[PDB]
Amino acid sequence: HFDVIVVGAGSMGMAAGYQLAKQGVKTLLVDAFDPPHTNGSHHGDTRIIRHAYGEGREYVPLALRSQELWYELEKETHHKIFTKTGVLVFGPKGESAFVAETMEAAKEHSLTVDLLEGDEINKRWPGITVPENYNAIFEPNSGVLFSENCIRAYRELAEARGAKVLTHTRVEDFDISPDSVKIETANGSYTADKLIVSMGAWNSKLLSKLNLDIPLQPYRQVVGFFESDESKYSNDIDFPGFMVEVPNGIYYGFPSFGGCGLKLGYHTFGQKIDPDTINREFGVYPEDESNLRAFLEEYMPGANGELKRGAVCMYTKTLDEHFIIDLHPEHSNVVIAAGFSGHGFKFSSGVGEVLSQLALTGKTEHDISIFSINRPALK
Ligand SMILES: *Cc1cc2c(cc1C)nc1c(=O)[nH]c(=O)nc-1n2C[C@H](O)[C@H](O)[C@H](O)COP(=O)(O)OP(=O)(O)OC[C@H]1O[C@@H](n2cnc3c(N)ncnc32)[C@H](O)[C@@H]1O
Ligand code: PRO
Ligand code: PRO
Ligand SMILES: [Cl-]
Repeated sequence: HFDVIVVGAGSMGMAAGYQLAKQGVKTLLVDAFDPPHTNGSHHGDTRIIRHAYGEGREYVPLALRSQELWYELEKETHHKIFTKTGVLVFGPKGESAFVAETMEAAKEHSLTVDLLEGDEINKRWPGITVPENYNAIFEPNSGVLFSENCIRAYRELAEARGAKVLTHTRVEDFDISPDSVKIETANGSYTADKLIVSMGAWNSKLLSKLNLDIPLQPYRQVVGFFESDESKYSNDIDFPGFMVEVPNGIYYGFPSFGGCGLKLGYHTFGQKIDPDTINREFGVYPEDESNLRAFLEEYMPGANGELKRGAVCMYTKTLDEHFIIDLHPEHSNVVIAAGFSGHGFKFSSGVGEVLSQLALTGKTEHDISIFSINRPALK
């Protein structure tokens, strides 16, 4: 028996477990694998954190809280957590809602940003070649998280404080009562007062076992690392992280760290998949490499060398691409964290705090109604 069980000890679940353990709550975390791992949504080494938020100005306080928590984690562990690369956002002037909302978000929250146009972009960051009609907003104080190290650090800190992590154990079913929760696995059954459910892409398959019917679609999302001109694209010469809008969608990427090569993903396209049958080999579809080189040859031509490494990862999308962070509508002793829609990792520190509050008290300090499980746009 525990105070709290966390099912899925990944990005959100491990952060929640640390928050609980820190408060002396007796916590069990259960995971299908041994986090961090390459079967979920957290691998590929690096994750962008932005504060000025093109998906919506209402995420900014959560972003800023999460950033402060990431600096706190850096101080507590020997693992590397965060590098302040800055984040460049650009797109054609007048033709990117994402860029426009990034700019509005920065204004509304008085964030520190630089605004640039056309050739100014290419001049400031050798290696970038945008058309003259593009504009940009650069956020100097955001950057890059080392996501596998984040999970490892939270795990080690939680375990030192008495959290138990049961690895390689799939939760197969749930039994919820008014006064207790139970999970069923092939390695045994466990009970607690409260449950947090954070199974990433598997939320789309297993939330039905809690009598929930929520549209959730897992997507197969690849990234690649490319041999690059290190005099232009290295973190050592202040090449930024980036998230940009071009006519054919949104691309994102990372400077080369220690010669790993520039890393690139295509955000707005992926294959609809089931997490149990996804093909986790990079390059099995022509789109995997070709969509990436299409961007590199046009906008970052010195980073379009040999493919050094590929990875395959999953998003879990809601209809509105906003998260789900709430109590179960029928069971106040069950907390749901789902649907992070390809943009949740940067918030995992702050979400851990929210989940711990919801589990312990049934409430949170600030409104999180944008992530309500009851909202119309979910259905
Ligand atoms: C895939 C991806 C995502 C991504 C990104 C690039 C790629 C290629 N870039 C990002 C970026 O730069 N910045 C950012 O803020 N987010 C970015 N993302 C998205 C982000 O990585 C995800 O939103 C986030 O990782 C989601 O976290 P969540 O905690 O929901 O998912 P998870 O880490 O995969 O953890 C789920 C765990 O649950 C376990 N599991 C699943 N089923 C079970 C059962 N039945 N029993 C027990 N455990 C279970 C999994 O094993 C996993 O550990
Ligand atoms: O495919 C998609 O993105 C949406 C998300 C939930 C269900 N369908
Ligand atoms: O959430 C982010 O910042 C990155 C860029 C789009 C995909 N994930
Ligand atoms: Cl996701």
